[PDB]
Amino acid sequence: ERKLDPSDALMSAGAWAQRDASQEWPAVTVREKSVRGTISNRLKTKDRDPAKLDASIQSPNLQTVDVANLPSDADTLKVRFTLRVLGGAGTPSACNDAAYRDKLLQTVATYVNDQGFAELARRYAHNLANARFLWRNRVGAEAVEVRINHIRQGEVARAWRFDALAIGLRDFKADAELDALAELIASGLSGSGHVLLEVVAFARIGDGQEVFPSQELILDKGDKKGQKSKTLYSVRDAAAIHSQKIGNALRTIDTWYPDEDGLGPIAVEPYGSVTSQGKAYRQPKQKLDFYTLLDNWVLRDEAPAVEQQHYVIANLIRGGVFGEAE
Amino acid sequence: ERKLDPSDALMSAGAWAQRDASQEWPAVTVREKSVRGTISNRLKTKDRDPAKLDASIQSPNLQTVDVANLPSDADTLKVRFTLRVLGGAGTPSACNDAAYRDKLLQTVATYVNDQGFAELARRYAHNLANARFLWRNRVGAEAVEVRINHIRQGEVARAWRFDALAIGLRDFKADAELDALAELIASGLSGSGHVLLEVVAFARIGDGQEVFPSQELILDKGDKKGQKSKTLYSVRDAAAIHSQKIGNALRTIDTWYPDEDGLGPIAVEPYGSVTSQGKAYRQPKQKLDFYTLLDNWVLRDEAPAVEQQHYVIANLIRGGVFGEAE
Amino acid sequence: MKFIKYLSTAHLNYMNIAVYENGSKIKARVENVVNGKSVGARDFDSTEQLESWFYGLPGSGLGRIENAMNEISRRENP
RNA sequence: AAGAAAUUCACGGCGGGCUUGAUGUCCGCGUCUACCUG
Repeated sequence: ERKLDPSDALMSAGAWAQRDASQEWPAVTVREKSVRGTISNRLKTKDRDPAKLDASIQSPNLQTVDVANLPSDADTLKVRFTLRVLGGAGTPSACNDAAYRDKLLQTVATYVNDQGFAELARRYAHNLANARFLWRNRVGAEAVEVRINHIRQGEVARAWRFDALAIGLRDFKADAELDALAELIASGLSGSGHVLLEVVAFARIGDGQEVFPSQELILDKGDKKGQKSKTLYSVRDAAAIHSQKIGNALRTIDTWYPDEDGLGPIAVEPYGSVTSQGKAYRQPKQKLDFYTLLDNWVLRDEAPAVEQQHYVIANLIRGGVFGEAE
Repeated sequence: ERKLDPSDALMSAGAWAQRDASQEWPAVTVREKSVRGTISNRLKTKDRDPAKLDASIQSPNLQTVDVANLPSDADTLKVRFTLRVLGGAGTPSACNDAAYRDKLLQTVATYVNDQGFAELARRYAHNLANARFLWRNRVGAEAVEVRINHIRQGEVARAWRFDALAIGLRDFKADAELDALAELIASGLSGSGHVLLEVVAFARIGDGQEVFPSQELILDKGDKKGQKSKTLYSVRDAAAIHSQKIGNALRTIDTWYPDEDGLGPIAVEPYGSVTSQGKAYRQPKQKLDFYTLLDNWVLRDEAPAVEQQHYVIANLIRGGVFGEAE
Repeated sequence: MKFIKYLSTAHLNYMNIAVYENGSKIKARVENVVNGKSVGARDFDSTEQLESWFYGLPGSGLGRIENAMNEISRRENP
């Protein structure tokens, strides 16, 4: 009775746009309209040998010629402007409604169950602290991923617009906010009251974000790389394709979701160490770890696999409902 | 006496064109002429594995490094413009005549019968509420399929043209119209009076539709995907081919028909829940359901299989005649 | 059957090389990591050859996984 | 002598490299002739 779905799939509510990096000077911070985009340049590198070598079967004269030579290659490193101190990241993340109304329903009884569970976990557990996870661990600008490293002051300006007009105009300073523990902020509770007005289907909400890392002049970045699968043979020159919008530098939405999908310290191992990206199987791509392994019971794919039969997770539900928000 | 046809086949009256998505700004809504198309951009991804596993017989050494790694494919994802708020869907659905005049006639007596049934169900049952199903559940823009999800205001402009000139010029706001129940609208009765002037063979009718979802900036879409059958080996990189017209993004007519083939809540199970696509065997592709199963008698392939002998369906005829319109 | 490590960070197709040993030979069963259905494998000598011809294929980095995948999937050995 | 078919749900690519080194392009050469912006 009431088996799991044969093929379930949920829409990514709480969606995410692309970023267009563009560079600015402070006290010209407010006038970010004619701020020019940052074209992905092309450096050309000569290599070295920092990689460790094998320990099975060798000959010690190979590293004389290998460690001698230069396997040189071109790298399309996106570099700032000459006389520009600030930065830019223009992303309208719009939050869809319907936290658990599906997109595929391989059994309608399971759909009535899961709508019952959005009714419970949206009726009982208020989304105050829920969207305080999706804001207080994404206003502290994990938005800006590797370019967050040693900013002078990375200022996030989450404007919000009905229309061409914009009413919710909240400004921040994301270096005053940690990335390991969410601390009590009033305006962060306003923005989480607004994503409260988003995920629980109250209003059209698209948050036009304009993050300004005030780092320095011509320094490098952390733009999202493309790939070199069957294109390292026709060109065979580039090795790091920093992906582009029309004439600018992307941050791919794929990276941009675990800026905001980084929600839960509700994992198995850590306490205040690691706040990973709230996923099915909770796997981070960096560490090659599997937080919340199969043998543990903190899977997303054990949260309705137990909750759809026995109704007990008890506030690890949030890392089993936010696995369904995206 | 009067057996069924050995091979019957009917032309898809009420045809459908392709869509060319193209992006715009509001108050430049009226001037959608030089509005640029939206090229299927190519993001390239990296993930974890949120897919589950079969739990029959395994070795536990697999899933640690199965889940732990980076599944990183190239995903051609159609993305909006940078500074464009609106959207676009230019489709001239032209309605053919001859609601039940066949294309193949494996017995001419059955053809005389079925022309008799278009004579009855077109003479007795007026196509007022019939085309009110093909309009009031396709002006409420199920046209725009997944991109309907959380629009600010998805405006449909069904222009209609004799020629280069266009006379029937009706404008809408498809967020003020539901997708579960058709409500009484005067201009929807004008458009259904016009498809009344279409299916009952009165005039040349091609409805140039220009749907404007006013959602946001650079957000994703729901363009119709291609396939990867014997092309995931030569290229072996892409996994979602968003199909293209000449330089734009399609919506395939295959998806575009159950925008308007979604007619009947005249199924077996639901009352006001599910308004599926009016088909033979009434099968929706999402839910893997069979509404109107073989053991029930709400099949299209039991509507002339009973009506061609005994003349009694009684207003479930509409889900047995609209199965013949397309 | 007597499973060992992969070849270097699948995926790119949800497909993997997924080298695992046999008692005498070593099978290289190019497969998914989800439900389990593979494409054609290849049986040959030990890991000392596996890294040898795996490094003997063109491209750099991920393209060696991919060109190795297309090289195994048009197999000769049943 | 084909006529109908929701292929879609989402998805951290990053991590770090000295390209370098060194150089005779020169030498000659009739553009060409005339012609109402009404």
